[PDB]
Order: sequence, then C-alpha cells, then structure tokens
Amino acid sequence: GPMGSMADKIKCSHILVKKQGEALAVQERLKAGEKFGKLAKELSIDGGSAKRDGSLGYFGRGKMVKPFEDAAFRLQVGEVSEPVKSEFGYHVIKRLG
Repeated sequence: GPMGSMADKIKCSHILVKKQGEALAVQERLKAGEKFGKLAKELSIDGGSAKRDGSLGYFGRGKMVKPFEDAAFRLQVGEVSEPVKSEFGYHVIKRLG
C-alpha cells in the first residue's frame, strides 16, 4: 500500500487535430513509445492548453465535455481512446497521473 490515496478525479491528457484521420493514427502510434504530451506540441492544434502538454491532470465528473469526460474514466488502463469529436474538434485521451 504505497502513498497515493484519494483519486476521485481522473488523470489524463488531450490532443486535437482537424485531420480526423490522424487522430485515429496518433492513437495507434501513441502507444508506440511516444509521450502523449509530446503530440500536444507536436501535432496537436489545441489552443494554449496544448502548451502544457495537454496535462489534464486530476479531473472530476464536471470538468470536460460529455463525450470526453465519458472516455476520460473508461481508459483506466492508460491507453488512447476512440476518436472523440466535440465542439472543439477531434479529441484524444491517454491516461496520465
């Protein structure tokens, strides 16, 4: 039982790309060994938020969009989630905490 209690929130990151086809690719290549945050500045078009490597950090039920928040707590394994398109664009989610 190592130190690290309390985890009501989810610790994930997000990326955005207009080329919806890439979103499907990055998710594939993301696990290749590259860091999610890297893609943030690499190909992610996400505004300022991308400057923080998309480090969404601990979020709860009421911070991200409905489609995103849903996939936010679905990939507890720590992987990329299906191409989620919100009012912002084609999002991506890789658990990181």
